[PDB]
Parts: sequence; C-alpha cells; structure tokens
Amino acid sequence: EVQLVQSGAEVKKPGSSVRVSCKVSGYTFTGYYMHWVRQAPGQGLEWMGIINPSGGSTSYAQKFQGRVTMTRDTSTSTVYMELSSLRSEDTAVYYCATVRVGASDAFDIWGQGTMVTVSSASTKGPSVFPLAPSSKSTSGGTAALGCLVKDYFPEPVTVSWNSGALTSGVHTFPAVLQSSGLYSLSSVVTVPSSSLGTQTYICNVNHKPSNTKVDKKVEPKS
Amino acid sequence: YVLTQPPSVSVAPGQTARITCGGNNIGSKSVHWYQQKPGQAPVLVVYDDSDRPSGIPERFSGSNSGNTATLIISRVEAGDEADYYCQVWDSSSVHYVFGTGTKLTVLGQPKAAPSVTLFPPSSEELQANKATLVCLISDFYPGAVTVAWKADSSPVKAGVETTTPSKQSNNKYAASSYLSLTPEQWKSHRSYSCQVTHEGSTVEKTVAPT
Repeated sequence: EVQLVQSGAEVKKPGSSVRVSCKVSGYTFTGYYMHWVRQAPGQGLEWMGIINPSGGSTSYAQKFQGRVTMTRDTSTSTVYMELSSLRSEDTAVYYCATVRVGASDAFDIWGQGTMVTVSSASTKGPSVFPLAPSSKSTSGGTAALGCLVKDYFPEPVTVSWNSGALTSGVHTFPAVLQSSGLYSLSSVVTVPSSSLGTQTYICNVNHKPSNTKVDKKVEPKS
Repeated sequence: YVLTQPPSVSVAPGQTARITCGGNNIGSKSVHWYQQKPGQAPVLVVYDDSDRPSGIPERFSGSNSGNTATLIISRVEAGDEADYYCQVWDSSSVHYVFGTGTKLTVLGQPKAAPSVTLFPPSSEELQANKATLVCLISDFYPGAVTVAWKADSSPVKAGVETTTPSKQSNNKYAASSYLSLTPEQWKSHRSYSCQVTHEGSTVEKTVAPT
C-alpha cells in the first residue's frame, strides 16, 4: 500500500500563511505526480494545483493563482502546500492526492485532509453557566439538565459528567460558530426526576489550549 | 468546465442509484467518480467512464453517454450513503473541474420526530450580564429541519444561531439552536418557546422565568 499522510489541523489568523505537508510512503517518490484539493465546509471539491515530484514545476488553478506555493522534498518524499494572504473564506479541509502515470487520469490515492480554521478571534477559554431543569417536576417523570459552554475559539472542548461515571442520557451537541468567530456548545443528560436531590450532577468543562479546567454543578432550580 | 450534478438522490436498498453528472459534451471524456462518506476522504470508485479500481465492489459501474455521464451503483446498500463527486480534466483552462456533489440517501428508516428540549438563561448567566436560550434537537430522521423562534407569541429574527444536523450514536440526526438575548427582554416577555418544524411537524416546549 502507498499511503498519503497529511499534517494535522492548523489554526491561523487572517492575513497569515499556512504550509500543509503530504508525505508519500514507499516507492521512488518522483515516479507519478500528485495534486492538491480544497473543500470548504459543507461545500464541494475544488482543485488547487499540481506539483511534479521530479520536475519541480507547478501548475495552479486561477482562483489560487499567485497566492499558493507548492514545493516538494525529494529526500523525505513529501509535497508542500502554502496559501499566501490567508483570508477567512479559506477555512476548509485541504486534501492531497496522487495520479499514477498510466492508469489512469483520476486520483487513486487520497490524503486524510488537513483542517485549516482561519479566523481573527483569539485563543480564549469558555465561560460556563449551569442550566437548571424543569422547576416543578416534583411529580413529573424525566427532565433534562445541562451546562452551557459559551465563548471560545479553539474547537476541541471536552465535557464529561462526574469524571465519566455518568453515561446514560448524555448527548453533547456539536458546537455552534456564532457570527463573532467564537464557539459555543451544550451538553445535556436525561435522567428520571425522582433523583432530583440524592445524586450529584457536576460537569467538567475542560479546554486544553488555554488549560482552563472549570467544574460547574447543576442543582435543581432555586 | 462546469460539471453539474443534482444535489440529492434517495434510493431504498436493492434498487440501483444512477447519479448523473452533466457537462457540455462529455463525449467520452475522462470521467471519474469519487465517494466521500462523512468525516473521511474521497476514495476513487469509478475511473475512465466505466472502469473500477481493484478492491472496489463490482456493484459500482459508470457510463458516459453523449452530454451527460452517470454513475450506476447496482444493488444499493446502506453502506453506500455518501456524497459522490464527478470530475474530468478540462483542457480549455488546463484545470481539474469537480462536480457539485450528490448526497445519496439510502432509505430504510421510518420518519422520526424531534425531541426539542428548552433551557432558559442561567441565574449565573444573568449575573454575568447576559442571557442565552438553548434549543436542543435529537432523535429525528430526514436529515432536514427548519427552525423558527418565538418570544412570547410575537415573531423574532435577531440573535439566533443554529448548527447543522449531525448523525448520533443512533442513525438519527441531531442539531442545536441558540439565542442570545438582553436580560430586560427576558423577564418582560412572559415565556419563551422552541418551535421546530421537521417534515411539516412542529413540536414545542415552554418555560416561564423562575
């Protein structure tokens, strides 16, 4: 098997540059040339350009013409991809893909992709506000409680209930991206309301890039 | 140049899905098809009009007629749900044009109704001089839902943000909707409610301050 492994996700701010590597494994790298592909969120594939591992000449698309730099390193069997004058509309997953001289014309092997979030917001930790369940619910049935993870701009925030002991009823929803370039999500557990004061519900909102470790309890409404 | 596909296609298992891809005269051009399941990378499925790569199921077959080229996935299976893109090599601009993409939806799951829990702003969120409403939708199928908010019972269009649906641990979808407010509007209006329409079916939840 001939694999294409790409660099991990990068977080840039508008007006910068970003380099994305895409390593080929195994054979004499300069055998069959490979290309690059952008894919903005939800939207479709977009071709960006070509580089020939051997004859290092490049050939780009017109949209990214002049603002994209493609290089290759014969020693370590890789190709590189540089966007110049980074703009907010360039937030996408950037794939690489090889076409083999002969069979045929399509990209048989693809890379894993590299998410490149591009926004002006700064690395911030989120504020947590407890969300109380149904006020009455004394003789009701089942209710929902949760934690609000508001305002942060790196999107790996991890929420877990009571050090992981709580599992049944948990549904941590995908984060929203508010218009200010900042994130917010919610995590909610569904439990029988007969236990609205005899077991403890505490969520641990961890945010690693700011190392903000904040606990926040959710007691019944008062 | 400008390869054109229909956005959506629905086919129940056993049938054959024929995803079409139309460019101006694809007269035996180098047609190539790619499957792109959610979260992962495109994988080549059909190349050179009709040929396959090794390890790709025999079911997949391509056909490139005169002005429209199509992908024939005979005996559709549930594991074939993905986006499918077509692509040729345009010599006019020496570019590589991709299609618009086609979300193929294998059926085989009855229509499901959302569960649209609501959360008021926190007593501690108001202490932080803010107030954000929470709308959480889960356990619903046809991956398409329309959201509209109502303060009291008067229409609203301000401060609402809503994410796109997502598959769960179940194979039913899920999405979230938020609403940032001002605290004086929160206790002036008597109640806030979530109005969520799915396939033409609306479910609501209501709450009053404290």
